[PDB]
Parts: sequence; C-alpha cells; structure tokens
Amino acid sequence: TVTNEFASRFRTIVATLANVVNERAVQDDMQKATRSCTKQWLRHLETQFD
Amino acid sequence: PVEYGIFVQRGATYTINAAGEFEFSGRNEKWDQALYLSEHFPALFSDVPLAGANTIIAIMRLFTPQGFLRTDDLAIAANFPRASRNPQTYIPYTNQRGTVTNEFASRFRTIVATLANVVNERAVQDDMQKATRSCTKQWLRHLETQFDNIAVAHTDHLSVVYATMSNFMLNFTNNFSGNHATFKPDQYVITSPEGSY
Amino acid sequence: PVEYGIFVQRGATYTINAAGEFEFSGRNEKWDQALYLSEHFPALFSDVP
Amino acid sequence: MWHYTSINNDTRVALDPKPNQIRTITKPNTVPQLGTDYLYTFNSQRRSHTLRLLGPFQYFNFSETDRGHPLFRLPLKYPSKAIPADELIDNLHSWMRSVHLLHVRSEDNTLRYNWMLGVYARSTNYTTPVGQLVVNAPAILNYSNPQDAFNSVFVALGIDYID
Amino acid sequence: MWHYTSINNDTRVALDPKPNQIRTITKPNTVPQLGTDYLYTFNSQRRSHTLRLLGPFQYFNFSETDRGHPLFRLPLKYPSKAIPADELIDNLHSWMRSVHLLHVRSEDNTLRYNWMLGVYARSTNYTTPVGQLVVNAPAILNYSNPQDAFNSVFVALGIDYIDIPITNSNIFDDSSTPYNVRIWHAPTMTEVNHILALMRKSTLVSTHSSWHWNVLHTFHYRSESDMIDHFAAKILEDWRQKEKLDKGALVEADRVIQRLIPLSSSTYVQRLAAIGALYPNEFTENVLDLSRLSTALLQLSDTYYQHANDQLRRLYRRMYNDSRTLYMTQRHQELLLAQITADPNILLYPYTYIFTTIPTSMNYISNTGQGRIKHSLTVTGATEHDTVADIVLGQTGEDVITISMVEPMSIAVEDMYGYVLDTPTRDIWPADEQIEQKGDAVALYDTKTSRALGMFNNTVRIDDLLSPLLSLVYRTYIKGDTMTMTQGSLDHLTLCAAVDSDITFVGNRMIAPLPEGYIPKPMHRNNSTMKMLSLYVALKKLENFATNSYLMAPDTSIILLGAEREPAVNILRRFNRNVSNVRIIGMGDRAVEPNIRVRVPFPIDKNISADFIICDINSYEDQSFESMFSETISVVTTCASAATRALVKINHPSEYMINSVIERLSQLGGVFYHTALLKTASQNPYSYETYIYITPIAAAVRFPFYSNSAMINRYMTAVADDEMPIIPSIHTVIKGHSNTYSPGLFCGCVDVQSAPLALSQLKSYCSEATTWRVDSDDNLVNIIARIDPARIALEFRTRSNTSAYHEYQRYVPNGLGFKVRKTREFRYMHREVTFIHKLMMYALIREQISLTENMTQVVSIGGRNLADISVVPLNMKYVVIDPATRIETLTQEKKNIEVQSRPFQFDAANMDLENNSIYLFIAVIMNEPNGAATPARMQMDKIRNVATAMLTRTNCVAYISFYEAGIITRLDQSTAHKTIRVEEGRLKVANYVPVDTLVEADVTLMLRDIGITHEIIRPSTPELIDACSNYGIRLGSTGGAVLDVFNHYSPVIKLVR
Amino acid sequence: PMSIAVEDMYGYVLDTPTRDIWPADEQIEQKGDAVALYDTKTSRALGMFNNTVRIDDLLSPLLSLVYRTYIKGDTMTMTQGSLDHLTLCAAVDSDITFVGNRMIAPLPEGYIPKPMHRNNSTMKMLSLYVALKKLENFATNSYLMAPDTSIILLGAEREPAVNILRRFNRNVSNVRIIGMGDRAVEPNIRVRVPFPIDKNISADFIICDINSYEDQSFESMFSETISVVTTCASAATRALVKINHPSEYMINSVIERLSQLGGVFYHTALLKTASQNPYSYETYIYITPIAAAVRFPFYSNSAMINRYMTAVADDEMPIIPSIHTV
Repeated sequence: TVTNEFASRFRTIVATLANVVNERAVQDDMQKATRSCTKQWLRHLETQFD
Repeated sequence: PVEYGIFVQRGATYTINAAGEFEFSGRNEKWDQALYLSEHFPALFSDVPLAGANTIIAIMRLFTPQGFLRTDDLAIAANFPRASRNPQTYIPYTNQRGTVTNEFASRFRTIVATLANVVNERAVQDDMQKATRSCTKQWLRHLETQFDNIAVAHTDHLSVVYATMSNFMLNFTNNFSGNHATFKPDQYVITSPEGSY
Repeated sequence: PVEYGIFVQRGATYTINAAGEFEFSGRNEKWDQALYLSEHFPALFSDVP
Repeated sequence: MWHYTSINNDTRVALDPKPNQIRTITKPNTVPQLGTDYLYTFNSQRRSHTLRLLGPFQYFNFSETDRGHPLFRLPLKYPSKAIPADELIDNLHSWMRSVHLLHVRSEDNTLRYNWMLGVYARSTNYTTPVGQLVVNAPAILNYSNPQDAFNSVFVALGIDYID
Repeated sequence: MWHYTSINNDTRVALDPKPNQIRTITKPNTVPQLGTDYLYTFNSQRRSHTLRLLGPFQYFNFSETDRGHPLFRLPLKYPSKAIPADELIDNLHSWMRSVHLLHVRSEDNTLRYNWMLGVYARSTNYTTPVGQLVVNAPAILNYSNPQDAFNSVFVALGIDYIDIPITNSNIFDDSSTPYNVRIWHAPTMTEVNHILALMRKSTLVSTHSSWHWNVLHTFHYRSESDMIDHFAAKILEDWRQKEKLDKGALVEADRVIQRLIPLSSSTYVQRLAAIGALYPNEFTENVLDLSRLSTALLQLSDTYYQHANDQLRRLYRRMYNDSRTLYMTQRHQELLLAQITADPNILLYPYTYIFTTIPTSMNYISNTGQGRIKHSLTVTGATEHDTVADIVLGQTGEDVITISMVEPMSIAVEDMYGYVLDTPTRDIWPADEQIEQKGDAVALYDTKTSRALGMFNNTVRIDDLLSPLLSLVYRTYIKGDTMTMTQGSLDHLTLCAAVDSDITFVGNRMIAPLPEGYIPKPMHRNNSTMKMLSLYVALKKLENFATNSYLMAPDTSIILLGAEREPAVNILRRFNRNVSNVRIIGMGDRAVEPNIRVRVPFPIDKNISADFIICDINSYEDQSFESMFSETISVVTTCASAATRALVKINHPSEYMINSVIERLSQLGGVFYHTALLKTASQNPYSYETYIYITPIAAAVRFPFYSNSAMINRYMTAVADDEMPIIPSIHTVIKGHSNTYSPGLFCGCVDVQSAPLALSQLKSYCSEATTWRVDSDDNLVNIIARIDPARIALEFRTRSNTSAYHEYQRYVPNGLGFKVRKTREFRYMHREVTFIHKLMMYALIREQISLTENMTQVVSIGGRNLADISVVPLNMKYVVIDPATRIETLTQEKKNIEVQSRPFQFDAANMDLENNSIYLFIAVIMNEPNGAATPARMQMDKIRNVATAMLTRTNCVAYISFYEAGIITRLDQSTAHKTIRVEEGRLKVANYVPVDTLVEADVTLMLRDIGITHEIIRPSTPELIDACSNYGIRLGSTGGAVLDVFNHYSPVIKLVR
Repeated sequence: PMSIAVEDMYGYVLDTPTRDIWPADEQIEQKGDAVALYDTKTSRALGMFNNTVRIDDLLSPLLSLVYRTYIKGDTMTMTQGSLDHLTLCAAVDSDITFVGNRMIAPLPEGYIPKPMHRNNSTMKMLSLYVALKKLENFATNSYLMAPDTSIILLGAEREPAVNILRRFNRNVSNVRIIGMGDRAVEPNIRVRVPFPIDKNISADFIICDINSYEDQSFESMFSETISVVTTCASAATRALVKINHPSEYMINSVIERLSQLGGVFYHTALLKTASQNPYSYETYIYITPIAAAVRFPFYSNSAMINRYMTAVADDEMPIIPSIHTV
C-alpha cells in the first residue's frame, strides 16, 4: 500500500542531486529565474515518475 | 520527506485500546470509506504528540473544529423522536455576539499564516522567483482578511440556523460529538432472530 | 496460516483402521481422483476434532 | 580432565522475546544507556565510528525506509571526531523507538516470537510472501516448538526454503 | 481508635479569593517564584515538560486568545531539554499578569468570589449567557452564602444547568479534557433527590458523595473509558485517606466518602466501583505509578471476586448491580451525621446503604513500584495441600532475564591483594616418610585430580569473576572522577593496571586531568595479571609487612617469570613510573618484547638475577613425573639461588614434591632457607596452585618440611575417581512434592492467577524465590528459584504437605515486584566464606551418618535455626536442643522433629546415654549460650565433659568441632582480613565476636589420657566440590585463598563410642 | 513544620532498668493491667494525635530544604561519618560522592537527581541506626559502619531506610545491608512475622521495627512478639527491637526470657529516639550481651513505659480544634 520504494527512492535521488545542482548553480552565480525553472523541471519527474 | 517518514512510520491509522490509550497499528495501509464505521480512526487526526516529525503534526492542529455542542433543549421537551440516550448536535461556530473581530475569523487568520509560513519554506526550498512567492502569498493573504468579513454574519446569522436545525423533527441521531480524533457514531442495526441483521 | 498449519500436518489424508480409529497419514500430498477408489479419504472432511 | 562437559544453548533460539511484551522491546519510553543498549567507538583509523547494537537487537535488518532516518546520516557528519555522545544517544533512541514489529500478543505462558523471521518481514515492507503472510496473519509468528515455529510458515505458503 | 474524627473542608468553596482584592491575584507586580507559584518538570520521557499551576490558579480555563500567548509555544521549543528556568518564569509571568478577571470590588467583609464560574466567563469571551451575564452585571459574582452564590446566576437567566467545562493540570496539553462538571441548579435537598434520580438517563455522568459550594454538580464523561481514568484515580485516593480514618487521625477532607457514584456507568465502571466500597487493601506506604493506575485497579477486582470468598462473593455481586447506591460503613455513616447535624442544609447524597463492618477479607497487598519481589517461601503454612498438578513455567525469553555462569566478584578493590602464609612445621622429613609420599604423589599425577574440581577452576576464571569491579574503576577514570591516589597506594596500582595510557600525577592525589578530547583504551588483562600483579603486592608487602608504599624501592629491580607475560610486567612500570631505576623483565615462552623469550630448561650461560623474582611458569611437562618433578625442582633451583626473595608457583605440589624442594635448597647452601606458601587472594578461587616463598633467612629455622599444610591438602586430597560432575540444570516443570529434582535453579515463567499456587507448591524445594512482572499488561509472573539441598532434606522429612498458600493468595493481582529491564541471574550465587565452610563440615558428617549400623536419632546439641538438618537421612528424628529455636510445637511435629531449648553442657546431669544416637556438636564450644565467648581454657573443659559423658554410654558418637591455634599466627602474617582478621588473639569469624582458641595437641592429649576413641577429622576437596556443586554456590576470590587455611585449621573431633 | 537544626535530629534517651526483682506477686497484677489496656485500645485522644502528627510532614520542609540547595550546588562540606552527610544523602535519590572529603563531586553537567522518597519511618529507622553506631562507644563522629561489619533491617515496608544506609556507607569495604518484613521489595527478602524455620540470619546489629498488630488479643500477641525479640535477640550482638506497647508487663517479660536463654542475663535499655511521631508510645528495647551481670533488669515506673502505661482510655471523645469566627 501507498507510494512505492522504487518511486520513493527516485524522489530522494532527484533531491540529493538537485541539492547538488543547487551548489553548482549558486556557485556560477546564475539568475534565480533559471535556477528555479530548471529545478522546477527536475521536480516534475520526481512526481512524474511516481 | 523526513517528517512524513518518522510519522507514517508510526501507523497510518490507529484504533483504541480498552483503557482508551491510542493504539496505533503498524503498516501504513491506505484508507477506504467503507472502513469508516469500525474501530479504526484515520491516523493523521490522532493529534498525539510524536517526537520526530513535528512540523507535520503542528500543521495538523489547524483542522480541529470551532463551535461548541449545544444540547437541542427544545426539540427534547417538545418530545421529538431522537433516540440517542441524550440528543445533541454540534454547531460549527459560536455566535460571537460580543465585540470586535471574532474568534472564528481570528482563528483562520493564524491558520492561513502558520500554513503560509509553511508554504514559504517549501517555496524558498525549490528556489522560486520572489515575483510569485509574493503574488501567491498575497493571494493567500486576501482571504485571511477576505474571510474576516464573511465570517462576520456567516457565523452570527448562518449559525443560529443550525442552532435550530440541529433540532428539526425527524432529523434525529448525533452527528459528531466534536472531537475528531475519537468519535465513532452509534451503530444501529435491526437484529432479527430470523434472518441476518 | 496458523490453523492450516496444524491441520495439514495432522495429516492431509487419512484412512479407517480395522476399528474405525482414523489412521491419519502424516504426509500432505495432493489428491488426484486417482485414489477415489482406494482406501484414502480426503482429510478435511474427517470431521474429527 | 577427560569427558568434555558442556551445556548447549541455542542462544538465538532463546533471545527471541515473549510475544505479549514484544512491544516494550523497542523501549518506547526510556532512552538506551550505552552500557547495555549498544556498544560504540571511533577509531584512530582517522574515521571509523562503529556502532554496535548490543541487545535483542543484534540481529536486525532495517529497510529502505529504516535506512533513511538520521543516524545513517549521523555518521557522515563528524568524519573528524567521535559522534557527540548526546546527538548520538538522543538520536538513536528516536529510530529505536520507531521500529514497530507487527504482531498479535497473547496470554499462553509458553509462546515466544521467532522474531528474526519477523524482523525480516518488516525489513522489506511486507511484500515478500513470507512477509505478506504475517501482516494479515500475525499470530503465525508466536510459537512454542522452536522448530514448528518455522515449519508452520512453510507448510502454509508451501516452499523449500526462505532466504 | 473508634469513631472517625474529621474536619470537613470544601477546599474549593474556600479557595475563591475575596472580591475587593481579586485583582492583585494575577500578581501584577512580583514574578511567580517556583516554590509556591507553580510546580514544574521535565521527564526522562525524552520530552514531557509539565507545568503545574499551583495556587488559586489550579482550576482555570484559558481561551482561544489565552491559548495564543507564548508559553504554549514555549514548550515546543526545547523538545530536547528542560525549558530554560529563565525564559520560563520570566515568560509565564507575562501571561499570568495578563488574565484580568472582570469584577466589581466591594467593602462588605463577607463577600467572596465564586471565581471558577467567572474564570470561565472569561474563558470564552463573555458570549455564553452565564458569561454574557457577568460582563455588564459584574456584581452578580460576589456572594456570601456558598450556594446562593450560584442559585443567583440561575434564578436570573433561568436554567436547569450550567456546564463548566473542566481543563486538566499541566497547562501544556491542549489535548481535550476527559470530561466536564455540570452544575445543577437544585437548591433544596428534595429537588436534587430527584435531579440525579432522573439522571439515570444520559450516557455517563457520575458524582461525588458530598459537594463543593454545596451546589449539586455532576460529571459527564466524554467517553466510556475516560470515565475510568477518573474513578480509578479517585477510588484509589479513598483507600488513601480511609487508611487514616481507620487509624484515627483528624482528616480535613473535602468529604468523608471520597468514592464516586457511577451513575449510568457500564460494567467496567460497574465492577470498578464495585470494588471501591470494599477497601480491599493494607496501608501501602509506597506510591502507586499513575497512568497504568487504572488497569492496575480494574485488574484487581477481576481477581478479587475471582478468588472471591463465596459469602462475600455475593456481598460483592450485590453492589455489582445496585450501584447507584453508596456503600459507606457504620463508622463513616456515623460521621456524615455530625455533618448533617451542624446545619441541615448540607445537601449530601440521598440513596445509600450502610454496611455492617464488611464480611472479613484479604489485605490484598499491592503497589506498582519498580522493585521485583524477593520471597522467602515458608516451610509449612496451613492449607493442607491434597496434590494439585505439576506446574509448567514457560520459557524465559532473555531480554527480561538472562542466566549466566558466575555472579561477578563485587568487592572493595583494596582487599583484593591478600594472601596467606602456611608456614612450615615438621622437624624432620625421614626416609620412612619419603617412601610413602613419592608413591602417593606419583599416583595423583598418574590419574589427574578430581574431574569435578578441575572443571571448577576453569569455569570460574578469576578474570571475568573479578572484572566488572575492575571494569568499573576504569569506567569512571575515563570520564574524570578518580582524583585521589597516593602512588604507593594499592588503589593507585589498580586504576593503573586497568587503563592502557600512561597514568600521571602532580602533588600526589590530583591525577593529571585526561588531555583534552582524547581517551585511553581500557587495559587488556590475561586473567593471570591480577594474580601476578597481586603476587608483586604480596612481595613488596612481604618485605616488611607494615607499609603502604608499593613502589619498588629506589634503584632495585625484579624479573617476571610467567609464560605469556605483560601487561603483568607492563603495568608494573607504569605503576613504578617515576621511581629512579627500577628494571623490570619478563621471560617465558610465547612472551613478546619487551620480554626475553626463554624456554623452561633455562639455556646455559644465560645468567639472570634481580632482587625479587616471580616464577609462574613450569606448567605441564609430559614426563609423567620422575622427570616433571625434576624439571621443576630444577626451575626453582635457578629461580632460587639467583635472587634474594622470589615467588615460585609450584604446581601440584603434594606433600612430596613441594617438600623435595625444601631438601634441595637445604644442601645447595648449608644454612637451609626460609620458605612459605603464599596462597594469594586473587587467583582462580579453586586452583590448588601454590607459590612457594623462598628467602635466605640468617637464623636457621629448625623446621622446614610439611605434613598437613592448609595449602597442600587442597591438592593433596581431591584424589579423583569422582564418577562425573553434577552440571547445574534449570528444569522448568515443578512437580508436586516429589524428591526427584536435580541441583540447579528454576527460572520459569508461570501465568499469574496461578503464581500463588505455583509459588506455594514451589516452597517444597528452594527457599527464596525472586519474581517480577514487566508492565501491568503482562499476564505472567516470572519465578526464579534455585533448589537448595537443605530445604529438601527438611520439607520432605516424614511426608505431609501444608503450605502458606492462600496467604500468598494475596499478592496475586499486583504485589509481585514489577521490574522492567533485563535482570541477570547467575547459575552460581555468591556466599560468605564462613557460610560455605560449615556447609562443608556437613558434607563430611552426613556421609558419615550414612555409615554406622543402627543409629536412631540425631541429637543436635546447640543448633540454631536447625542448620544440622541437611545432615541426617529423611528417616531419623532430628532433635535440637537450642534455647532460641522457638518453633510452634505442631509444625515441629508435622516435619517430625523435637525441641529442647534447654541449655546445659555438663555431665552427671546430661542424659546423652540415648545410644544409637549421634550428637552433632558443631560450634557450641565457642560462644556461651548468651551469645558471648567461652574463654579458651574453659572451652577446653566442655570437651573434657562430653568425654567423661560419652565415656559412660554406648553406640553414640559425638561430633565436636573446635578452632586449633595455628590459624592465629598464620593469620597475623597473611593479609586477607576478609572475614577472619585476628583481633588480639581471637578471630571475628564474620559476625561473631572474637573467639580465643585452643591447642590441637592438648585436645588430643586430654581425651587420649581418658581413652575415648577419636579422629580429628577435617573436611576435604572432594567434599568441598560436592558441598558446593549441588548448591549453586561458587567460592569467590578471597574465600578460596583463605578457605583452604580456615577449613584445615578448623578441625573436627569424632568421639566415637 | 518542624524547623530545627538537622544535627540535633538523631537524639534519643536510655531509660535504664531499675528493679532488683520482678516477683510473682507483681506478675499477678501486671498481666491483668496490661491485658486490660489491650482489651480496650489506649486513649482515643492520644492515638488521634500520633497519626495527625506524622514525624514525616512535621519534619519535612527542613529536610526538603537540605535537598533543595544541593540540587543547585550549595552544599560543599560534609565529612562522610558526619550526621550532616547522612542527611543530605537520605534526602537525595542519586549517588552522593566525594574527593578529599568536604568537597562533594559537583553535580554532573546538565542533570538532576530526584529528591529522595521517605516513608515517615525512614527518618526514624535511619535515626535508630545513628543511635546504634553511637551506642557502640558514644564519643565518636564517624557514622560509617566499621570496616567489614554488617546489619540487617527489620521493618516491614523497608527501603529507602536500607537503601540510604548503603549510599551513605558507600566506599567502606564490606558492609552488608539487608531488609526483611512483609510487603518489602528487593533488594529485600520478604519474610513474615513468625520467622520461617531453617532460615538462619545474624549480622552484628539488627533493627526490628516489625511486629505491628497480631489479632490474637494478647496472650498470643504477647507471645508472637516475645518470640520476635527472641530470634532478633540471640542472633546478633546488638540490636534494636521496637516493642510496641509495652506495658510494665510485656516489655518486662522480655527481660525474664533472655534471662534464661542464656544464664548471665542481658543488658537492655529503652531507646526513645528523637525523630519518631512526637507521641507514639512505642519504645525500642536495646539489647546486648554485657559481660558483668547487671543485678537489676526489670522495671517499675520507667519514663518510657508510663507514656503507654497510663493513657488508660475512656476519654469520652477528642476536642477537635475549631475556628469560630464570631
């Protein structure tokens, strides 16, 4: 019942990674316009592959 | 993620012990409506302190109801058919015929915030433009104030209606005691030595 | 599970001893009709406690 | 002298808790005192903070979920020096008090618990049949004959071996 | 005494402040001092910070607004630890000073305030009519007649009842309210009569016997069960004050009968209140653990009516139904009358039913503390058992109870390095003797000593045995707690032996604080280290006795001879670290540097010497004597010449090989030597290994050689041919009164409700069973018993079988310990060496009493609690002549025995002549009947008397045991004041007042001149293992080291006719 | 509430025996007088008083205060054998410590011991123990059970009485402490009044505070206890036995009994201990095997005995303190 372990795993994978993409991005001082649009995109398949 | 893990970890639905403590179950089982009548309250509402995931529990306090529960009074002396040892209903919200603001609109005001504060963390979390954090927070904000005005007469005037409806003739039975985390209706069944009840 | 644990184990098929006392086999083989005409009875219906 | 003289034991066979109180086992109230509730260290191996689960918990399993909860993040935080006694106990205790072994308490003064098998049904989320067995049928785990314990499991879902 | 005498109160009625100053109440200026302004805590429940509002504020209400203000956010901020005293008080005070109770001060010197009602008008924001009343009309609240107070409110807004919701203590718990009190506007007694009469409707309401403000109000339970938290708390409180009334003690209570009337209960509450009236208890004195307090109480009734009583089983099935009634009790009743008398306006509860002293009972002992209950099973009760089936204790599921091999040492570190010198005594070792000794000694080696004894030294390794104590020394130091030593201090040496890192100092005492964030690794001992380390203490000490500086002099060294050396050697340097030149070395095969690695037959050309040497090697030489004897005679030779004082572990030794060493040093140096046998305190309890102490004295000795020696007999006997060991078992199936049982404990889990009976039938084997419940939801007790081969000799004697049974019937529900946390039980108890000793004297005597043709009764002359019992077949009568035995004559005859509590000890008026009798004279000729000390000269005359006495009788054997002198000099040198010591020529044998002793020779010479056949018999190792093995007992360090000597010296005389 | 200097709290009194002989003529009158009191139950007024005035609450806030400061680091000077040391200890649950005496190991970081839980019998028993060590040789201020000598506590519902003694005697080599009495929880054997045969116990000084009520209605109740003191008596060198009653009869009967179960009499005293429900006419006999006869024993008046000797009863109710306000 409820969620998975597989989709649930991908969920934390997208994040740990995403968190990683975040450091690199704030690192190469980038507009928040795209840090977000793209993080937003990364986010769609967390749920999307759920 | 973390909160919904320590917490759903501790049973997704509890039932109640004999000494009335709360016995949560183990699995995080889903929850069907046909499972509504039978020792098994949904677990989110248990409203029982849970060491770990506390943000989830706190967000939870928002759901508890406002109004008190009046005991029909009138319908009873009139003799109206109730059938529930002692009839009574629960009114959504006290008619605050006093002064300034409310307690109901005033409550929603802190509810929008605690929540809004919560929306804020999630948003700064998924690094979003301040253009929308704001436009949307702004929107969240319009009904804090916006439902301030509606609840004025809604609660005074809309409430008294229940005040009476709570007691219409046939319109018996107790619907809700007022305590989400522990109110299971009275199961009435027609028993029959003959066939199956 | 718990009950069809001790039950299949008591024996999954039995036979009637010279004095009725049911002789309960300890195996739990299936039950092809191939032995409907033998001396074995499906065990469930033993109707014995 | 001559003839060896021993007293066999079957430690594990007798380390599985009685069922009726296989709840307080996770120690829900009190917090795990290092003495007899776990062994622990940090070695001059630059890093190497080993946490030994002394108690009825020795043999356990975890999960994908059990493996999320900090304490498994709590090691990779003090790479430099021994985890802060405090942040450790306090913490550990949180998880400890989380594991909720599915079961059906009884009254018979001889049942036990098999545990291990169970602990494992919990490991994976109750999907691996043996596991999908206990869930709805929890009583299956109590048992009196150290061996019948298992033979029950098999007999029902019918299999040569469980891993 | 009789009539209860109280002073009613109506607390609340008199806790409502005077109106004119019902403002300073919120304390606007000063800040709330924890003392009397609130109670507070944070519990090891991880979190649980409870804030108790002590004061006129107890009963309050809050709001939706009151519930905003921090303090209700102030709890969920320090989830981890107790709120910061500061942030708490300071804070709280803010709110405190906020609540502004609407009112209209006055001047009348009688008004009050009702408060509660008001407090509540404030709760909600003055909307609920009663509340909408006070606002504009505030004066309504002041009042003078405690009841008119309210009746005013009602009269005006006209209503049957006002509901006062009722909060809960601990302002930190917005989690609902169990129930709520309803105030019933029922003035005259008649009115109420009927209010609550109709109240047998509506689900659950309940009320108290009397009433606050004297205005009938009732409780309404939000739930069927919540109803039980309340009753339980309250019915229980009743026995709390009721114990006092029975006792006769002014009890200012709110109302006599504290219980509370289940009006509409529902079975559970039905049977709960059912019990209530019965006061089934005994003034506890303890404190019952709340929370599970309900289940505890609800459970007790199930068992009370359950063991019930037939008659009173009904008396209770009665109140089980007619429950809306109240069951006072004559006394109570009489009191309530004083009350009604005072002013016929006290409108107390209508329907009731006086009792009539209640039909007897059972003081159902109880308490829900945390200890586990140690019971001491009685021999014979009075429930004449028919038979009743054999009980089946379940399986002890470790994590509750684990069973282990040897009750860890637990002793004061300082007494741990104590030995004994068995000094040589044997003017000459003639060839005639050599002829017999070599053969006896070779014979033992040919076979290998008792299988039973050897199994024992190995299982009982002075390592683990004495570890946790040592582990503890180390455990504290690692955390900065050991701040006082003294270098030479034994205590200093021990912490040191225990910790790897380098121990330090400053101006002594102060030990250089552990360097920052670093930690030393607790030392690694071999189980030979404490022994060797200890031998070293024995040596420095042996140097001149009187001294406490154990730091190897200035530039003097020693070498360690023990195969597999270090830390033994290593600990010595860390210990002797600062002292000028001290050189330490360690040989022995398998020894790792810093340690030379020689091999037994010392390689020629390799010359070594060093003040004091310690040789612990030698161990096993295939040779099978002749040569093994020679290989070692050889080891001691080098170890001997090369050094001034040294220890050599001679293992065996026999009166032969150990003695041979003496003759050898005798010639490799004319003027003999001075040797001693150092039995060292720490050293595998048993292990008959003895270290000879050798030194070149400069005054001859004219003695050397040995005969008995406390040390030698230890290995001299133990002949072997034991016919296997008696492994301690653990059977868990209690049979009804049947001898069969093999030595070992009963660790079992019996289901409760049966515990009474199991425990009751269980008394027939062991004689002290410990037990516990883990939680109040564990319907199984845990029994632990260890069959005690003495109780059996006693319970079984002349069949029968009556146990105290019903009396234990009382604990059943609750009084059965209650621990919750792994216990440890050892398959081997510990025991004061003195106790193990007479226990041993018995194993020689019982076997004897089982070897003499016809023998009719055992006359135990001076027993005391009848010890001698387990030393007589389950056939003969046992007759104790003991002044203070005090046994009921009937119980005395039930287990067939006789008591003459008539002290004598003089012939001519001593009817010993009853032939075919055995006189057991243990002790007695020690301390006068008056628990004194029979002066040695006089102690002798008693033996002289039984002698002339035994002399004119027949077929009687008298067992007299005395204390020969050798123990005193040996003791003065040895230093193991464990339980012997030697106060000015005597010896406080444990708890006994010193006891001057006598000459073994004078004893022999007097009876010898007289002619009575005798044997001075002293126990042996065969008997020791036997005495101990069937007893779960172990020996424990100090004991072994000193028990050898004490057993040997403390001989016995068989005056046989 | 009490309010007194802790140190003066462990003080008793020895009413010493004085009565060359206890003739049968006297026995005739005493047994009846004594039986009569038991037949009725002493003064309703007096009894009501011991219970209301429990030496617990009465003497608590002073004791509560000792504990209140220590929890916050203010008690930095003791002396082990010190009475003062024993009291702070009896008062605090956790393990009291030391260093070079005086300095008490500072409370470990952010932790707090739970203030002790006394029975209202503990201060009394704890105090009796002080009386015993002190009775050993009077002049001395080292109240730490010698080197390897032990005592056993005989009071039903024991501990912390026994427990406080070990924490107090915690460091001293071998001191063994035990506590019997029904309803006693481990570490405490749980025997019952008429000591179960075969169970042999002794231990330097024993303290017996049990006995309390025996339905027997004398003859036997007198005998059940005469019996209690007998074991308590032979088995030990010095021990306290709470004899409750005692009358000039029963207390005296105990004297005649020890008189013969050992020729050279005994030496007994009546220890009225400072702390102990102000009233409560309960007296502990002190018994020891003196080695010089005594040629006196037996009693006549005794300050201790009259306390319960009179109080005849037949009081005609108590005078409850009122509070009239007019």
